[PDB]
Amino acid sequence: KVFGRCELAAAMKRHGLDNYRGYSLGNWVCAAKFESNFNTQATNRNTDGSTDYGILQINSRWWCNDGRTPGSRNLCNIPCSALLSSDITASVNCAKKIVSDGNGMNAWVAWRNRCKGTDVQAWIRGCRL
Ligand SMILES: [Cl-]
Ligand SMILES: [Cl-]
Ligand SMILES: [Cl-]
Repeated sequence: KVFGRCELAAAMKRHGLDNYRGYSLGNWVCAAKFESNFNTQATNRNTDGSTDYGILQINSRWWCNDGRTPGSRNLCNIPCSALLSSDITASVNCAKKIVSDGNGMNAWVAWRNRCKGTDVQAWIRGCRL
């Protein structure tokens, strides 16, 4: 599913991501924009052999099981395929664990490089929320 910008903002808020660990909704929408362009089916293969999955490009090295990332963990206790669903519940619940892991949203390199320090409220501007 490719979400609309406001549609995704609303879904993230519904699932309790708004201001989670102090990160406003615009931060999460911005991260999703640059990780996946709002496409739940996004996948990307990393140089280390792990894969990133879903709207927030959650990585199989630590967070989910895909059966093909040697020496990896599955800390969210989910198949990586669950992160590709039109229903963002699994992605949101896993993101909550990731952002609580110590480095906040810096876990998402694209958030650090493209969202951090910017006017992230622009991402939810105009949205009925
Ligand atoms: Cl915001
Ligand atoms: Cl594996
Ligand atoms: Cl980047």
